[PDB]
Amino acid sequence: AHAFWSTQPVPQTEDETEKIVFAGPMDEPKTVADIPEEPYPIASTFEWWTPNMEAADDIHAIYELLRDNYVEDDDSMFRFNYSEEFLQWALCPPNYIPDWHVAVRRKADKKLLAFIAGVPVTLRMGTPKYMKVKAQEKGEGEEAAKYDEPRHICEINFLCVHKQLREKRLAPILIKEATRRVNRTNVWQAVYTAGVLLPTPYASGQYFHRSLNPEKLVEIRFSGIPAQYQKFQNPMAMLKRNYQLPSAPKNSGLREMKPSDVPQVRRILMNYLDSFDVGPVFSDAEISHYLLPRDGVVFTYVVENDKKVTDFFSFYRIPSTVIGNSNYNLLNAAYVHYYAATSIPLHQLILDLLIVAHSRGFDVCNMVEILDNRSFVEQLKFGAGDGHLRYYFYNWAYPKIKPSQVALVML
Ligand SMILES: CCCCCCCCCCCCCC(=O)SCCNC(=O)CCNC(=O)[C@H](O)C(C)(C)COP(=O)(O)OP(=O)(O)OC[C@H]1O[C@@H](n2cnc3c(N)ncnc32)[C@H](O)[C@@H]1OP(=O)(O)O
Ligand SMILES: COc1cc(C)c(S(=O)(=O)Nc2c(C)nn(C)c2C)c(C)c1C
Ligand SMILES: [Cl-]
Repeated sequence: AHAFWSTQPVPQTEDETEKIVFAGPMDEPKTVADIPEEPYPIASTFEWWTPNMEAADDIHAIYELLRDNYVEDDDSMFRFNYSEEFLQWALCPPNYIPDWHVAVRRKADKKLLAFIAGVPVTLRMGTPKYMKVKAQEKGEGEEAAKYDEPRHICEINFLCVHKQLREKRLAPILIKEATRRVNRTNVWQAVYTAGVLLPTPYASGQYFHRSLNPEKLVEIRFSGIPAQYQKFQNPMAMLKRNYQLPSAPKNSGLREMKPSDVPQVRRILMNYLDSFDVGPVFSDAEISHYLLPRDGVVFTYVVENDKKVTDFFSFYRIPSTVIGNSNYNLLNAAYVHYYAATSIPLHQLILDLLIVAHSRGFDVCNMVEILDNRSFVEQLKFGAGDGHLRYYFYNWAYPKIKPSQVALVML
């Protein structure tokens, strides 16, 4: 039972979301005028802060909080170490609302103690296709199509409470205050993801990993050596040999994206994302922001043939701190970002992703089984990991769907 989430406009059980048929809001309809103008009360020792994301030193304070207190694996072996440049890129997309970046500071020292961020996203989130089918069958097509237009909502990420402050009910307060700031801007839904089960996910996808540096991965215990490797003479040379990759990409006419590619990439991406039930809609400016190369952050390649961009792929970097091994500071992980293929098989496109990631020193390539990520798992030698990313809506009834019907990539 959930003293906080039970008070919120989300489905409360698997049993409620396995019943839902149509997309739509949960709450009573409200107005900005209904929403308190004063920030939510907190204890007298703390204060609310809006970081300025163009201030290197505010970014840095958030960076440090996340470095020491953000997402750990279950065995406390790894913790994310999102870089400052990554934080600026993720928190400041085009038309971001600074007010949606919410932090609790200690009044005395101004030590940052908690954070949560919302950025705007235009998301298609109407009734899924299979349910629209049933609706037609039933004469209920208009109810099913009512919320088909892409909606300008809020994407939540980087919720983090300082280690010393955990289990003190501060996360609910951060969430209420973020909710308030967003509703004050006339946005009523949010989308978020988590590694944990909360009430209640509309989708759930398993993690997959592709070793680029297996020796390092085994040393830090990201990876195991399978038993079958023991009935070999030299376990580690076999492993290295098995995951080896070309040093140079195989698709002729692969190069990094440039600003002039923006409209074609937008067009091929939007055509592809259109086939999923849940997915974002991006403008030219959002295609430039989210996909143009920035060093250490996001890496994006196109296939151009005959002055036409026919294929692209992208990945982004999140290094993780290796907590208990002292020979290594970091796991250097590449995360599959958006892509589209029209001219070659997806596995052929994504092999070049692995090749590039490896040649630029990444240790592993990670992804969740959304988009068409399942289609290249076996041929590219990805193995399932033990985590799941669950996808959630705030104030939005949504039927259960498969993760291969989700086209939103979380940072
Ligand atoms: C219209 C706009 C809407 C805007 C808002 C949209 C919703 C946004 C929702 C947030 C989207 C975040 C997306 C991401 O960033 S997911 C990544 C979350 N961050 C981390 O895991 C970093 C490491 N962990 C921590 O910093 C803390 O443990 C956190 C902050 C996670 C919990 O802090 P703490 O451990 O000190 O606990 P508490 O006593 O203060 O609070 C206990 C309550 O918190 C509920 N809890 C636990 N984990 C999560 C979680 N990941 N999402 C939502 N709720 C969570 C829990 O069930 C309990 O509620 P209830 O069971 O009593 O009911
Ligand atoms: C969002 O949730 C997850 C994210 C990742 C990235 C993974 S993971 O790749 O499988 N492992 C991992 C690494 C390399 N760093 N961190 C901080 C974690 C959790 C897992 C298991 C979960 C549950
Ligand atoms: Cl992630």
